[PDB]
Amino acid sequence: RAEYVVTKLDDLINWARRSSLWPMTFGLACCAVEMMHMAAPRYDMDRFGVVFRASPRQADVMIVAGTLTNKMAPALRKVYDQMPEPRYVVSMGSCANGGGYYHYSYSVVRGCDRIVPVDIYVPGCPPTAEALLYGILQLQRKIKREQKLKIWYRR
Amino acid sequence: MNLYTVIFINILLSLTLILVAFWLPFSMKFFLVAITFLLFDLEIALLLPLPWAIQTIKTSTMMIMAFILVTILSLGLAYEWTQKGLEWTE
Amino acid sequence: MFFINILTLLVPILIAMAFLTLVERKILGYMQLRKGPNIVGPYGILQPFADAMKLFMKEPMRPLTTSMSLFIIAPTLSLTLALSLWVPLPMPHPLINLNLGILFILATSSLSVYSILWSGWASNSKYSLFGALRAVAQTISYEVTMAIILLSVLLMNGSYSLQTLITTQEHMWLLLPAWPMAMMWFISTLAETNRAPFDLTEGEYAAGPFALFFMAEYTNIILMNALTTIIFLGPLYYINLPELYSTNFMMEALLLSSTFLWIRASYPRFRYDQLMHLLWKNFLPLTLALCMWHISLPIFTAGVPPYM
Amino acid sequence: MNNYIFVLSSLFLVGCLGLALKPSPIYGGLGLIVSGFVGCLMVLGFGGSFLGLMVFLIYLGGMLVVFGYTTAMATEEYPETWGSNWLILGFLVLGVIMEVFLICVLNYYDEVGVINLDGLGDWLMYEVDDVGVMLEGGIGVAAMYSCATWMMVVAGWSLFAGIFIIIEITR
Amino acid sequence: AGRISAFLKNAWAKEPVLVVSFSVWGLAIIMPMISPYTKYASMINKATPYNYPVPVRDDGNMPDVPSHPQDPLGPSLDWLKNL
Amino acid sequence: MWFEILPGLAIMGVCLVIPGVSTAYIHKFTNGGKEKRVARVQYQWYLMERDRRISGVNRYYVSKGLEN
Amino acid sequence: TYKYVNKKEQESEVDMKSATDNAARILMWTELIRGLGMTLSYLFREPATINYPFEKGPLSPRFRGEHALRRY
Amino acid sequence: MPSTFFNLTMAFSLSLLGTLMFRSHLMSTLLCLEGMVLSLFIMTSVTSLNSNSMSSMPIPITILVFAACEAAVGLALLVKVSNTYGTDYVQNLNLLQC
Ligand SMILES: CCCCCCCCCCCCCCCCCC(=O)OC[C@H](COP(=O)(O)OCCN)OC(=O)CCCCCCCCCCCCCCCCC
Ligand SMILES: CCCCCCCCCCCCCCCCCC(=O)OC[C@H](COP(=O)(O)OCCN)OC(=O)CCCCCCCCCCCCCCCCC
Ligand code: SF4
Repeated sequence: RAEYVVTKLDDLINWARRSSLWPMTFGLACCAVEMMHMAAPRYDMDRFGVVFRASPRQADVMIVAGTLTNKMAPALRKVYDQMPEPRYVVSMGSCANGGGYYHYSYSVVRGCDRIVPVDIYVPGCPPTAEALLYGILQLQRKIKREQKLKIWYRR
Repeated sequence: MNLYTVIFINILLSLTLILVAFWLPFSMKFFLVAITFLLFDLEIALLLPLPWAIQTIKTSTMMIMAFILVTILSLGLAYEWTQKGLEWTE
Repeated sequence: MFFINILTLLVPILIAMAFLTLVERKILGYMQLRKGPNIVGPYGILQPFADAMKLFMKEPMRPLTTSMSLFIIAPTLSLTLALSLWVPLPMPHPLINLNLGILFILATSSLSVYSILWSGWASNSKYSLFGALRAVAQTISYEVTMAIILLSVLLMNGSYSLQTLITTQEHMWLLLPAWPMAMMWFISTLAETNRAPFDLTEGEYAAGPFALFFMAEYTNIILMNALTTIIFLGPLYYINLPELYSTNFMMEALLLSSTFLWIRASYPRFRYDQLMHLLWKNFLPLTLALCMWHISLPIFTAGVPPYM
Repeated sequence: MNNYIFVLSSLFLVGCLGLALKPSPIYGGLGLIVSGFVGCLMVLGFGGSFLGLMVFLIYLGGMLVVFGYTTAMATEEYPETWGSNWLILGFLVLGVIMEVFLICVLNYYDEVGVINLDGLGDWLMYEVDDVGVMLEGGIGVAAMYSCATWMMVVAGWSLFAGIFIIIEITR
Repeated sequence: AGRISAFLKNAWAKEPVLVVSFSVWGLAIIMPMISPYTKYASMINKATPYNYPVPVRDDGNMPDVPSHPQDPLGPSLDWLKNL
Repeated sequence: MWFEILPGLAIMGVCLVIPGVSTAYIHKFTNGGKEKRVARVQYQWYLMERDRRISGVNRYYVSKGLEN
Repeated sequence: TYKYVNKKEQESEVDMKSATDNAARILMWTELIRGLGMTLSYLFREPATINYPFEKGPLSPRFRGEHALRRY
Repeated sequence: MPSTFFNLTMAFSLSLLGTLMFRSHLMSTLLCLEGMVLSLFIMTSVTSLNSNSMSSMPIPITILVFAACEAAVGLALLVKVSNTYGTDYVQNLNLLQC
């Protein structure tokens, strides 16, 4: 059936999109040294296919790492808009998950999920590079579990 | 015919790739640089026929003229140098 | 048969670029005390196909203030030249046997400035135009020595043909003589290809165009190293063993293309002003001096070469 | 292939027509580049290997390059030019057709005169040494170094003095 | 001698590239007069037969020109081999 | 370890060796087991056209020899 | 107690020997081949990388991760 | 030969027409001048190759050199005009009428 080949086509597209993840590392604060340590040898970001840091204009995933303020939210939103679909976002840290240690402040956004839509939340202050890697692989699986062509076919 | 075929093929391949791509889903320093490059590229034009000139009999003459070319080119370079034409410190 | 020869020439060089990407990544990793790609396929041999699929499957956010004409014909031109350069190369017998072949190389290399400049003038900004002007000036400046070096080294073989260098080095490389001309030629290949430490233009395009630019870049890299091998490192040519010639040529070209990445990982970048000072104050004087030296050498020596 | 050189010369004509009509200093550069490519092609057709490759490597790689360079750095594109660009493209079409009618009338008025359409593929090469070596164009362009050294000194002096002239003009 | 030699050492330290350029310039302009192997270049490029040697009539008075390629009355470039 | 870049180095090496030997073999095949004759000047072109004319099958590489 | 960085104990010698040594350093590109050698040495070592989901990084009995409410 | 020469002369004439008819720019005139240069280069090389006169090949080289120099000085003048007025326009050179 066409269903078989369509499933295989979606699987191939998702394999590519998940094996060639390129991150825009919107690194604001002390949840970025861990991303650096994850690129470092012991974890070798580049080993799964995730380049160290590419340009925000040809990137696929976007890692929000650290406290997002009300003076920095518009630039993050502009970057998200400039980014090309299909684009995914990963929130690394308490600061970006809910504001964290500054949630009750006047110059902090209580969650990057108010400025942009998020796919994977990584908890920690800071979360080890191992946890960030776990989260990126969780994103890989979230991608592998897509059915775009199937939903366009049975429409 | 063969060169034509090869270049046509390359052009077709490039356009095909770039179609699939869409169908799947003032400072005077730069001017002076360009001018210097002109004045050296024309020297290349005057210098390229040496592999045919060194086959002649008037070796004492080709030696001379090539040395003249290179020497006066080096002098023009040195003057553009002394006059601060290779600096970039606006 | 000729179309089959064209396929045999084009397909492998594209595969070789796609895998030179991976070789770069792995070498840089192991020099940085890491592995590089290991997963997508055995040792990573599927990562380039994965990346190609990803890019060509993305969605192109074409700048609105632009011109589609210059947006499409820039990478088309880049790839066309990067492929048409490989044509005259004797490996050992060439697909197209030209006289004035190195001149065809010079010209079809100098023709890329047009794309690297139209892209900038198309992108409606001032920063992109600044970068484009600077890169054009760099490429231009280094073309001068790229030309004079050959102009002076083509007097040990009195012809602009590439099929004469084989017999010119039938007994000894053209490196022992002109090793000061190579050291200046090996570098102008970096600055010409905007390769580190001369990457002041990549240190603004959609998926497909960026991919074509990447292809052109790495193809030009392999080709410049191939020219180095053919000119200054003349391989073995036993009339009956084109296989031997091709093996040695491949080995040396891979050595050189790995040296480029060795360098990228080993050294810092340059500053545009210092990069231009380099040429206009160290390479051009020595180049002209050695040009005079090599015009005189075949005379005060009786070793002036022939015109066949 | 009898129509080869004629097609090339016609493309050169159209390029120079797109120059005469002045779209902008950048599309004019593209037209110049096309015309020069075609000029080299026809020179090679007539046997000028060195001349054509020199055109390639110097006129395009050296002259039109700085033309576009100076254009970008010292020129601004104004929005009006687009409607007028379309207008002059229509003008170019009309000029092409007028030239076709011109050529027709000239063939009707001079069969073996202006253009011998019957003898198009002919009258390209008149004579050639069949058993002759040493008859390319480099053998002539390299005369300069033995005979006609006067031309070489002239050109070298022009280039030399151009340095001083440009530094004094820009300053 | 001392002052100029100190100048040359200062250069040799500061800008060896200029020194090398100028010295190669001098070598180029000088060696072709020292060398004995220079003349041979013109000799060879003359000896190369890119054309047909159109013969001449045997009008009697021409003893120093041969009637066959294999006669010793004409030039003989054994010096090229011995070179 | 350092011996894991070879899976790619050798791939590229094979892809860079193919052009040369492919062209050589195709030349030997299309030109009668002989190299493709080059023509840098008009003399060689004349020799080639002459061989072609004396062949009798309109092919420059059909050498005839003494028998004819 | 202090030290000096980028200060020489005294002037140098302009001897032909040292001048030629510096000119060799400049022309022959000497101080850069050593960096190339460092990179080659690192290429010929063992990387510190680990298969993550199969090989895990080492921790301590004091690690502070996820929370838990205990029992008796 | 006759046809290509007729077309080359027509092209030179068209480029001279462009020069003598300004259209508010100056680059669009320098480019017509360079088109003229190119046409003359081509005609000269073609006549040389047709007549087999290898004692006339330096002529294209010389004219190319000198056209390059002319273009360089013209570009410099255009650069000054822009630096002063802001545009490579020709209505701004309305001085000297007094
Ligand atoms: C929309 C995208 C646009 C992008 C397009 C970019 C295309 C650029 C491609 C690179 C340009 C390559 C330039 C080709 C020059 C050829 C020079 C040459 O050496 O050929 C000469 C050839 C052999 O002569 P020779 O070597 O002297 O001696 C032979 C005797 N045995 O003798 C000959 O003369 C062979 C016949 C000439 C063949 C040349 C054809 C070149 C390819 C044509 C490209 C056409 C593209 C479309 C039109 C361009 C715009 C108008
Ligand atoms: C018969 C007797 C006489 C015969 C005449 C000839 C005699 C010999 C003449 C000597 C020739 C010397 C060699 C020629 C090249 C020299 C160029 C040079 O020296 O560049 C200088 C420049 C630094 O200059 P500067 O900034 O002033 O120095 C710092 C001041 N403290 O240095 C640089 O900036 C260079 C930048 C290099 C960056 C990249 C380095 C990568 C190196 C990779 C290895 C390459 C090895 C060669 C590969 C060969 C290719 C096959
Ligand atoms: S969550 Fe903690 S470690 Fe991360 S950015 Fe905020 S304060 Fe820094």
